[PDB]
Amino acid sequence: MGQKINPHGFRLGITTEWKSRWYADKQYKDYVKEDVAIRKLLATGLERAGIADVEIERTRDRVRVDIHTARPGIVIGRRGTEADRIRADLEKLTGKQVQLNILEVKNPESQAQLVAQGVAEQLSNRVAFRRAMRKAIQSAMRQPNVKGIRVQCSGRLGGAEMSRSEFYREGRVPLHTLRADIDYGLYEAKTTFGRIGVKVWIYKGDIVGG
Amino acid sequence: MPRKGPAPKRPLVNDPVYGSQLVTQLVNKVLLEGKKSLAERIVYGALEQAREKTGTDPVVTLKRALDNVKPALEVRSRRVGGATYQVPVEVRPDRSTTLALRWLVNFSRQRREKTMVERLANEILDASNGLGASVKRREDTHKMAEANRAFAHYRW
Amino acid sequence: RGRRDDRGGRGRDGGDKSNYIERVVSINRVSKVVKGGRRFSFTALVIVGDGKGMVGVGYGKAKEVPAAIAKGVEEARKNFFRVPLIGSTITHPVQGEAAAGVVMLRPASPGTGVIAGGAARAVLECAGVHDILAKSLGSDNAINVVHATVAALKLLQRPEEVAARRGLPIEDVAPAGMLKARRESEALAAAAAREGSA
RNA sequence: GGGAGACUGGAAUUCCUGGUGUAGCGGUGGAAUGCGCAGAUAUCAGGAGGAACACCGGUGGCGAAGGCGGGUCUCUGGGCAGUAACUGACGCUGAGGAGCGAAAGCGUGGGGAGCGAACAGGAUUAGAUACCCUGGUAGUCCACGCCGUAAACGGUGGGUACUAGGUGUGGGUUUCCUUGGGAUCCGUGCCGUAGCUAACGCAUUAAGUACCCCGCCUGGGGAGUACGGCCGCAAGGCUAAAACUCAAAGGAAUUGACGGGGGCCCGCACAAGCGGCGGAGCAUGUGGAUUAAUUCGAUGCAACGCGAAGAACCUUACCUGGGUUUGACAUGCACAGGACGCCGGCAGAGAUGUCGGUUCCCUUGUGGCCUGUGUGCAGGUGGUGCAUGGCUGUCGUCAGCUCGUGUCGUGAGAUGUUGGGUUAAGUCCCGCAACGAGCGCAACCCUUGUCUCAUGUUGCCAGCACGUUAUGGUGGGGACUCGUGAGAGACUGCCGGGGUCAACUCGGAGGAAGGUGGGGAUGACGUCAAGUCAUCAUGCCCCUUAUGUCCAGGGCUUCACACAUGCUACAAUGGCCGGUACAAAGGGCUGCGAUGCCGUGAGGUGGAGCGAAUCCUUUCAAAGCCGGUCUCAGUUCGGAUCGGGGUCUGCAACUCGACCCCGUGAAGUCGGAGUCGCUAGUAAUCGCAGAUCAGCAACGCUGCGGUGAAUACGUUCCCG
RNA sequence: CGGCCAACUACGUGCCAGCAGCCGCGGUAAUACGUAGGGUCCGAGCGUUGUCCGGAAUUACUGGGCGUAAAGAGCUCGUA
Repeated sequence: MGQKINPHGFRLGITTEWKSRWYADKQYKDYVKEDVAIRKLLATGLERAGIADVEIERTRDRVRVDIHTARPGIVIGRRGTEADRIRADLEKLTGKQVQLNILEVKNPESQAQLVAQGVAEQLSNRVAFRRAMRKAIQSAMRQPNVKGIRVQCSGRLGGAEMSRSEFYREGRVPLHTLRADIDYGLYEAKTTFGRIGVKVWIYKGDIVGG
Repeated sequence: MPRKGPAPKRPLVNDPVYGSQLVTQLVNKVLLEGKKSLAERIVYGALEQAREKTGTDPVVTLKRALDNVKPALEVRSRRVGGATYQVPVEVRPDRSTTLALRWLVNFSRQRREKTMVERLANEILDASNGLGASVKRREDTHKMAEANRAFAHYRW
Repeated sequence: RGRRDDRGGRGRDGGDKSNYIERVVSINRVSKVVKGGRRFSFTALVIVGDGKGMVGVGYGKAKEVPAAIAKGVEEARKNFFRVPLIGSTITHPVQGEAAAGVVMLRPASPGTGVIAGGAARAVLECAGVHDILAKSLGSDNAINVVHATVAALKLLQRPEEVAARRGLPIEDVAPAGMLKARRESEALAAAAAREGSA
C-alpha cells in the first residue's frame, strides 16, 4: 500500500551506521547465528528494562555486546546480580566470553525506538490512543532538538473490529531526502484484542556531518 | 519522442567501397539482425554482380533502380465516420527512399534465386529495367493513390 | 470527548483566570467524499458564557472532537455578545428568526425556571438568566436554534434604552411592576455586593 | 403583425403541354429499395393549382390570455399623453355563472401543391414493430359548428400606496443649450443597494414594506383513479374518495466519481518501422479430469518459468503401513535415582527392541545429567488474511495530497491549490482575500562518461638488460594503462534572438559531456476488505490418544484434454569439416583442481598450485574472418521419439537424474481470427558467470560483455 | 439496562432461535436475541393492549403557507 522502505535500511550506507560490526570469511554463518540468539536473549528482560539499541562489535572471538537503553538501574540492578546474570547467560549460550557494555541515552523521548516503546506500552495499558500518540508527541516535539515526528498506529484501535490506521505528525519529516538522520522505530502493542503496530519517525536534522 | 515534436536523427556515414549514403542505407536495410558484416558481404557481392551484368558503375544502376521503385504518393487508412477512407498523401524524400530500399530488399527476399547475392543482384537489375515485382508494387501503390484521389482533400 | 480525567507530572495544565461556563451543544461527524472514500471531520457547536449575561457562540471545525470543541471555545472567545436582563429574567417577549429558526423568549415571574429546549437551554444556561420561558418554533435543529436564540437576544433592549430612544423620563417608558422588579434586583445586587465588600 | 370581411401580388415547390438534349438521377455514415433508358435529372418557354409569406424583423410593437407579421380597401376594439370642460366615490375584488381559449381530434360540404401520423418497402441490427431512405392515407387549408384541454409558464391571482440607484430601448408632452441635455407621464429589458429567502435568486416590472377580496395546500404511493352525477356526436373533460401500503417521497446547494460533454495536455497509447507470440516439437506452470495421495497457497490488469535461489531418500506439509506417549523439543513441579549418554552385537523395511564394554562432576545438603511414574504441559504446515501486526504488490515513479492561521458561507464547505505564461514536475514567475508551512518533484547517494594529484604488487611494460621457447619469462622501471583514494568538471555559466526586460524557450561557442549527459537506488496521502495466520509474530476457535511425532515405501513428475510463459526449429544471411582473432564480469576448503598418462567421448588415474589482481576456472569465449564441401531437396534442413552401449553423483538413479557414444530420424515449407515487445549501444542475435546445489529437470532466474539496426510525417483514431 | 432514555458485564446459541415504540439488532469474540450476576426505576404494585388530549405552529382566531419543496383557477367579464 504505502511501499515505504525502512529508512534505517535506506540510509545504512550513508548516515546511519550498522549495528553489528566485524569481518568474517567462512565464519559468517556462525556469527549470524550467534547474533540472532543474542538478540533473542536480549529481547525479553531488556524489553522490560527499556532497551533501544543492541550493538555487537566482535573482535578476535571475544565478543563485545553493547546496549543503549533508557535506565541504567533496571539493566544494572544490584551490580553483577542483574548485569552478570544476563551477561553470564550470554557467555554460556554463545561458546564465547562476553564483555557487556551498558550505556544511557541522554534523552529517551527522542529515540524513535524508545518512543515506540512508551507509546505501545501505553497502548497495551488501555489508555486512549489519540491521547497517547498526541502525548507521544507533545513531549518529544521539543525537548532536545528534533525537527520532525510522525506516528502511525494500525490494528484494533480501541478494541474495534475495523483495523483503522492513524496518522499524526508535526514539522518536517522528509523520507526521500538521504541527508535526513531519521531515526525510525516500530514496536507492537499487545492488547487482549490483538496487536497495535506503532511506527514512529523522528527527523533530528539536516546535518550530514560527513 | 513523438507527441513532443520532431526528434533528432542519427547521421549516417557513407560507404567505404562505393561512397554513397544510399549504399550504406541499403546495407542497414539488408541487415537481418546481428550480422552487419554479412549484410555488407551481401550488398557488396550483389553490387559487383550488378557490375558484372552491367559493366558500369554499380551505384548508378542502384540509383536508377532506386529511382524506378521510388513512390510519390502513399495511401493512408484514416476513418471519417463509419467508413474507412484510403487517403493519398505526398511522400517526403526520406520516406520515399525508405519505401524504395525496403520494398527492394523485401521483394528481393521473396525472389527465388539460390543465395541472397543472386537475389539482390537480380532485383536491382530488374528494378533498373523496370521488370521486378517491386516496380509492380510502386504501380499498385500509385494505383491505390490515383484510384483514391478524391478523399485526399481533408488536407491531412 | 473521552479520557479527560488525568494527572500529569508535566510543566502545566495551564489552569488560570476566566473560569467561564462552557456548554457543548451537538457533535455530528461531517463526511466528505474524495477519490477513494470518505474523509470524516467533526463539528462542535460551542456555547461559552459567564453568569452576568454575556454569551458567546462558537463553531468548531476539526477532524478531532476535543480539537473542534477547543476551536469553538476560541471562536466564541473571539466573539462575545451582551444580553440585557431584569434581575435574573428577561425584559420583554421577543421572537428571533435565523432564517428558519424561530424562538420565542418570554419573561416570567421568578422561581419558574429556564424552560426551553436543549439548544436554547444551553444558550440560556450559560447566560445570566435563571427564570425565563422560551420555545423553539420551527427548524428542529441545534445550529439554527442557537443562532436564532442569539438573534432573539439581539432584539432585546434595556427599559432605559427604550426611554432614551423616545426621549421620555422613565416611569414613562415602563409599567410599574417592572420598575418594582428593578428595585428588587438592584436591592439584592446591593445586599450581595455589600456582603461582597466585607 | 388588436380583430373581422373583401379584392389582389410575386419568389419557390409540384404536376401539365412543347422545345433543347442524353445515361443516369436520387439518396447515405456507407448503401439499397425508388424514378429513369418508352426520353429522366438538367435547361428554356407557356399553363394549372394550392399553401406559406424571404428581405424589413429584433430581445421590438399590439392584445385580457390564447395569439397576431405580403399589399390595399371597407367596418370595428383597446391603450397612451395633454387640457382640465363635466359627473361627483359611481371604487376594488368576485363564491357559483356566462363568454373567449394553441395544437391535436370530431360533424356536414368544399379544397387538396408542399409536409405528413398510420401504412408499406430498403437499410441498420442479435432483433427493429425505431432513428436514417424511398413512397404514402387521414390531417394540415377554407365555410359552418362542436370539443375545452398544454411546461395555456414570468412555473409568480387581482387592486393600491410607499421603499438608493445605474444603463438600454418603445409611445408622448414640454425647460434649456441652441439635433444635444434636462424634467415628466406610460411601457418593456439588462445590472445593482436596503430588505427579504431554505438556498438559488428577487430586488421601484419585488419573491421588499403594508391593506382589501378570491383561488388553492395539509407526507408518498393508491389516484386526478373507482363509484355517482353534470357537459360532450365521440374521444373524453369536469366534480372526486376509501381500503390498503411505504418511512419516506421531495427542494436547493456541496464534495467526489462518472459522460459514446467542452478545452488544454502527456505516455511505445496509436501512427512510422523491426522482431515476435497464436500453427510444429519439446521445457516449465496452471485449469480440468484422474488418483490411495496427486500437500498447501497465488485466478482480470496487479494468478499461471509464482511462493520453489534446485521434489529420487531428505526436503514434505500428502498417502498405505509400521510404531509412539511427558512425547521429536522446552521448562515448573512432585518422586526415585546414579550415571546420563555412549561405542558396538543380534533381530528387524526401517523406526525400534534386546544383549555386550564405560558409570559421573561438586559437595553432605544438593547441584551438573537423564530415565521412569505422574502433574502443569509442550506440539500442530488444524481453521479464520472478512479479527490482526510485519513484509509486499497496484493505481504510477503518475504530480499530486494536505494542514495552520485569516477571510467567505446558517451549514456540508470554499479560498489558498483558481487566472496569464512556463516546466520532465503544485517546476517557476506575474497576478489574485489570502499569507505561510508540510509530505511529494528536484537535490543529497551509487554506477557510467573526461582529466588532475597521489599511486607501484599479484597489476602494466615504454626506455633499459637477460631470456630461447613460450609468453613480462626474469633482473629492472612509473612512462603508458589498470587497480582504488582524494579532487576539478555542467551551473542556462558565456554570446545572439524571442520574451511584460519575468520566469523560460530557438541557435552559437568553449568543452570529454549541454540544458533533469546515461542508468540506477529512492514509491507521497490513500485505493483494491488485493496478497500472505505456510517466513515470522499473533487474537479467538478447534485436536491432545491425536489434526502431535518417528520410519519404510509411494505421491507432489499421473493424462482424452484446454490455456500460459519460454526454448529449438522450418534452412544457402544456412548446414558440416579445417585454420585463425578479439571480451566483460564473476566463482573456489574437506573447495577450484593444472602438465602428464588411459579412453572416441562423457570421464578415469594423479596431484602441480592456490583461502587466491598471483593458482584454478585453460593463456579464457561464441557469433567474426579465411578456406573447402553441400545445390534448394522433407534434404548433409530439423532434432523430437525409440533401441542398444556407457560415465558420474549419491546408502539408493524402477516409479523419477544429468551427461557421452552408436543407431533411429517424427512433426515442421514462417504459421487463421487475434495479439505482444521495443525509440539507442535500444531492438535483434551471440556466448560467459553466478546464486540455490552431492547430483540435476536451468531452455528458468539474476547479472556480464560481443556484434549491432530500422523508424518517429504527426495527434484525426484505439488505450491509460 | 444500543439510541432517544436513569441503568453492563460474562456465558449460550452465530441470518438460526428470537427481538423491536421508531431507528434497527442476529453470518461462532451480541453491552440490542436466551440465562446468569450486577445495576437502574418504580413499589402493594409493575408492565402490556385499547381510547382521548398533549407534544403537532401537523387545519396555524391567538399561531402556517402557495417562483422551484404540497399549493395561483388557461384568461377575462360580472350576480349575491
